[PDB]
Amino acid sequence: DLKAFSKHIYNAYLKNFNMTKKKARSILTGKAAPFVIHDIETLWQAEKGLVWLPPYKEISVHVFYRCQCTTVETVRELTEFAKSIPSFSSLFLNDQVTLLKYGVHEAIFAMLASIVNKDGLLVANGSGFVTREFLRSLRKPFSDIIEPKFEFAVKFNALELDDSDLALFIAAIILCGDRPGLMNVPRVEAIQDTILRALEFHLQANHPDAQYLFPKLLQKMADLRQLVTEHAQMMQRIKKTETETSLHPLLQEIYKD
Ligand SMILES: CCO[C@H](COc1ccc(C(F)(F)F)cc1)CSc1ccc(OCC(=O)O)c(C)c1
Repeated sequence: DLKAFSKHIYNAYLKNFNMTKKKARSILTGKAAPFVIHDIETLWQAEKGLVWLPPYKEISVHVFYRCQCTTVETVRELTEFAKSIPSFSSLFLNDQVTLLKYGVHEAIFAMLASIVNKDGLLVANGSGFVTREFLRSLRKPFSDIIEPKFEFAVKFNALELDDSDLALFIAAIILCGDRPGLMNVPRVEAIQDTILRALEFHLQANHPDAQYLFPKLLQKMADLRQLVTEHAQMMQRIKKTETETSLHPLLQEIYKD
């Protein structure tokens, strides 16, 4: 009943996300190799065929838009993921939307670490590997909202979670009971309570030697809330100073507050 729960969440995660941390760690290590993107030339080569939108303006903004395309696809998967949780789908549709609105970016940044290492991150289903040196090389606004994700991603991967753990972690992130405008708060805190109790139970079997892992994850959850807050501010500034830069409508609604 409680392991049936974690098993169900683990299947929805497997079923709804094309890139898992298992696949990702296979590619980064070398089981099988992706095409390295580290400057204008290699990005263009990847943009043709090889690896793979508004009109191309500059490099820093071109990456920005690719970030948005990736964000939009993950938001699609996370929506199907949340819906595959029967308890979730039983909330009223407007509560479902409030949960996703304030949850996806936290979840997205949590899952980013699965496809990241100290040197770069996988893109397009793992066919390419954008380097961190390149992303530091971008213009001053756009190179700022990427580096913190690495800093978080490296400290998150230090915990050595696997996909079975992450499925519950993400589910816990989405079913947050203190999201602004939630209609039926107690029902959401109840589901969240089941998820965390399932997560803590699962961490015992899967990580028998992990000292203080569950409380640490809960700390990572709060750290993600802060990363998203800081990420959102840079985005708003980008909206203000980069008046010629676009924002995909779906992302406009999420941040609309
Ligand atoms: C969700 C994955 O997207 C990023 C990965 O970074 C990439 C870097 C380079 C490239 C490519 F080289 F292919 F252009 C793609 C993604 C993670 S960081 C991020 C995430 C979202 C972003 O804006 C959209 C939003 O806030 O909803 C921005 C500006 C950055």
